Amino acid sequence: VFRLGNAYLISIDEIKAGQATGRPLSTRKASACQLAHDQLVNRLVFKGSAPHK
Amino acid sequence: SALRVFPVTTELSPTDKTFEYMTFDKVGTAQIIADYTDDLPLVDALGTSEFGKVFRLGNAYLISIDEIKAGQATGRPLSTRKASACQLAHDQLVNRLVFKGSAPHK
Amino acid sequence: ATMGIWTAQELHRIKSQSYEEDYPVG
Amino acid sequence: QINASYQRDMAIALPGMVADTSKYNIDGACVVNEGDVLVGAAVQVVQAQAVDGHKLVKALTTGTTPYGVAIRSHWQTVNAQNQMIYEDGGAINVMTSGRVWMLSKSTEAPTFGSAVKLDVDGQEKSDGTIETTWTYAGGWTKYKDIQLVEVQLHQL
Amino acid sequence: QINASYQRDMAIALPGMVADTSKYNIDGACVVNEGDVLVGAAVQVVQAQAVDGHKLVKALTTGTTPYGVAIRSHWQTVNAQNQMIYEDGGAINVMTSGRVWMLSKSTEAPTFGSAVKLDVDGQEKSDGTIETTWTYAGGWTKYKDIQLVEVQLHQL
Amino acid sequence: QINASYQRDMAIALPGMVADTSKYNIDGACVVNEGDVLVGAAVQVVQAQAVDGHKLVKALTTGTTPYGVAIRSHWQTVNAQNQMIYEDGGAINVMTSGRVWMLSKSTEAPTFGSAVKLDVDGQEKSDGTIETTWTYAGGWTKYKDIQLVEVQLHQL
Amino acid sequence: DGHKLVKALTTGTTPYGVAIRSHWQTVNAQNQMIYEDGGAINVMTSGRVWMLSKSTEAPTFGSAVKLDVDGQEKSDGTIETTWTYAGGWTKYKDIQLVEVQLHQL
Repeated sequence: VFRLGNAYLISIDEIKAGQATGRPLSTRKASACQLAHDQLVNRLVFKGSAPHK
Repeated sequence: SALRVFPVTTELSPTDKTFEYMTFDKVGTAQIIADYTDDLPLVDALGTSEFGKVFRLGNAYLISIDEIKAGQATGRPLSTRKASACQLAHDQLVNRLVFKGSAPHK
Repeated sequence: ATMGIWTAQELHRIKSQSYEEDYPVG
Repeated sequence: QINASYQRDMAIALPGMVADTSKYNIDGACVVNEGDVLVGAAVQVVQAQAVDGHKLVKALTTGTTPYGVAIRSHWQTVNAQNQMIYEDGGAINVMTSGRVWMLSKSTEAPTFGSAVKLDVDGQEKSDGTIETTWTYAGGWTKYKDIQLVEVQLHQL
Repeated sequence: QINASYQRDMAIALPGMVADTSKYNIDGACVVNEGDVLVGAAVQVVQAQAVDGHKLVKALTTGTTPYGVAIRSHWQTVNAQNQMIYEDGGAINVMTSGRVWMLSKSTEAPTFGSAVKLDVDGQEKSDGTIETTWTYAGGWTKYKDIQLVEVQLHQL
Repeated sequence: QINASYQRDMAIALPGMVADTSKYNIDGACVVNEGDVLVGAAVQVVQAQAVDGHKLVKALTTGTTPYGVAIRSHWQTVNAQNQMIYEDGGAINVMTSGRVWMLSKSTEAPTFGSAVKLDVDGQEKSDGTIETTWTYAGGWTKYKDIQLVEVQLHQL
Repeated sequence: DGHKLVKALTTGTTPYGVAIRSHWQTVNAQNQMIYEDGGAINVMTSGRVWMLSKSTEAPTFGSAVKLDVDGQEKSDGTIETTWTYAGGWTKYKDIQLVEVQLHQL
């Protein structure tokens, strides 16, 4: 079994601007993180990793 | 046949000069980590936009009083034929713009 | 400064429809 | 305790403004090609389409015959460089005959009826290189550090 | 007919993007001086105010010492020439320590841990003239048409 | 009668004060021997205990290598000669990396990014005899005839 | 992909970090705690760490660290390093340890 992880950054000004304009920036970053996790799982299943055997 | 094979929309206002639309994107990645880790990778997002313009078309025609009287008397007016020709010219110009473009006007 | 009385934003249209990229998972 | 009343006069001209309502003719079936032109400056004709019917114009350069002067319009023009310009790939309002206000680079008032000489960028100059068949219409004024001269235009 | 499903992969990085969450440091009390800075390029310090505390930075030129790299910010930047830049007379986020993705002009992948050579315009390039104390962090990707490289920044 | 309003500006810094909250490191497991240490002067290490884990520090002398700068705290210091100091045989706070306000003996403003040279008593001097790997950060001020300079400290 | 391939240090090579303890990622072998092939490893790049030693005399504070071909500290080693000693010098049941200050590459 294995483990995967990543992260993202944001600032207070960006949060306030996203709330005011109507297009938040944190939701897109969360979606990108989840998509990256899913795509890495797919790659491991179909392409494999040599260093990790 | 250019208004019958391509969709026609009626969103633009009669007093506009330019329209614009947006597009969005994103990036990111993931990795295999250990229990004590301090270098998790990050993600981001993008955006972009495009533009479009509007143009005006026109022509005209002439007619004299003698021709008007001759049309009224002989039963075949000459003004309605010219009006039909003007309308046909406008429609054909629109079709030609759609199917051939115009290099100077981009 | 010899501009006109109308600015660009007053004669400009913003289409109310956005396009997104597609990334299928697998 | 005495009241004071004051009085102020308006300016009389702007660049590219039609001087008066005498006999004039506007050639509005042209399109700007290869760059942008200034309102109040001369332009030249590159080529005329045989079938489509649109002329191609741009800013005047060395050794080229002028054709007309761009005129003001609150709808057809775009605002750039703190002034009115005509952008590339768009219809332009060119004046071929009549009295117009033109940008000047000279320093002394001209003589009524004398021939107009332009600079290499399509602006009037007392000792310019490009010679035209146009004549001065008599006006000579200034709008807030911008020199303006009145020019009479006749058809080519 | 038989159904089909497809697969696509996102891009890895962007110019001027923080590579990971390692020990970094951001200097946000700086102001752009006499010009604009491209996100993802190196900067230099021209003057540090003795008492006010701000630092004046500008785009890197010949015969100077780099200080940091501008980073992406959705709020504190302006979209100009289809890129994202920091304009004149405004606050700038300058990264002085950590891993960052920045623009490159090289054609072959670099060696991990070797010294970084920058071009006169502030973008990384092999066999360049300007020498720094930064090392390559082992990253060689590319956006649609932009080359990128991962660099490790040590504080001066 | 005409009313009046007045204005006064605060001072900027005090000796030994931490300049910025930008990636500092403090070693609190240090003890003082052989005299006193002025808050705002360099210190040296004379012995590192192998098993207990404490480091023995004292004021900088000739022909030595500085290790850090004593910082200012309202609890661990004592008030002597009308100023804050660390007495012999007590725990001390030593900054090993960061930005600090340090006592100076020079008269000319320093150059940003250049090396720092110390005196034989632990105070910064433009023309000193002890070389360090520290650099100037651009701060240069004075609190009531006490000159202060801003120093960037890197971990040894 | 982003991953880095590490192994035990050998002759004529520059060190990168030191493996650190973990009760979950490691395995028990040879009456020691080790990291096995084909698995994630915790590598410390900067800080203070206790390290195995093959020397017999206490080091000088602030001096440069010299390693061996095997990857263990040695007073007279053929591998040059930019690390420095941190002062600690202890022993755990006939196993000699030393404190090392790691600076980022």
